[PDB]
Amino acid sequence: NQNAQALNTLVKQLSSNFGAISSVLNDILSRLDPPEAEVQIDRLITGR
Amino acid sequence: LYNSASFSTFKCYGVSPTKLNDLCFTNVYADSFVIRGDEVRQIAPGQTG
Amino acid sequence: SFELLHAPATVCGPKKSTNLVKNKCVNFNFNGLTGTGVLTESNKKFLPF
Amino acid sequence: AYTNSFTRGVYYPDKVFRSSVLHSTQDLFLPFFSNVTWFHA
Ligand SMILES: *[C@@H]1O[C@H](CO)[C@@H](O)[C@H](O)[C@H]1NC(C)=O
Repeated sequence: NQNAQALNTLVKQLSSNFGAISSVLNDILSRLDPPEAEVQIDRLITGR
Repeated sequence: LYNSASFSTFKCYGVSPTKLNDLCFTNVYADSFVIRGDEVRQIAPGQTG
Repeated sequence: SFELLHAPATVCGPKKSTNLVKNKCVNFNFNGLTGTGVLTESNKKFLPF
Repeated sequence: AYTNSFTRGVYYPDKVFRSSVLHSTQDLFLPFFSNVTWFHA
């Protein structure tokens, strides 16, 4: 049960933004220029 | 619109203008008005004038 | 002004669609919804909205 | 004129289809066992 709970928390953490506009970085990359996309991507990477 | 080469300012905020043709949106608004030249910069978020 | 909300997209980026291939590892973007995977006919039911 | 609303008045807060989950969402709903009117006509 402990292993399952930890793994479920880890997988749920992929649904957060950590301050970026969107949780999924596919959308970030699909509607932003790389110089401006990298700003969001940095926050998302730190959060993960 | 991007390649019209006749628009003084075209800056986008949420998106990238070059990638804009590839997106897909729920709905879009369109406002139109006439202003002078020295307050176009006032049309921006977090701006006072 | 654009927006990203839960209702299905109405005004969308104009570019030619294609066919769809199943049971293959392909890249796709369903009217904005972009991803990569194996497209397979499903057995679940969707409320028609 | 004043009847009690039982466990009733809940809608689908979104469209993302889900099955066999226990999804939680904060939105506007009828509180369970609320004091509702009985306008008679
Ligand atoms: C609903 O409101 C009325 C207002 O007078 C009150 O008399 C009644 O007791 C309330 N219902 C319940 C279940 O308390």
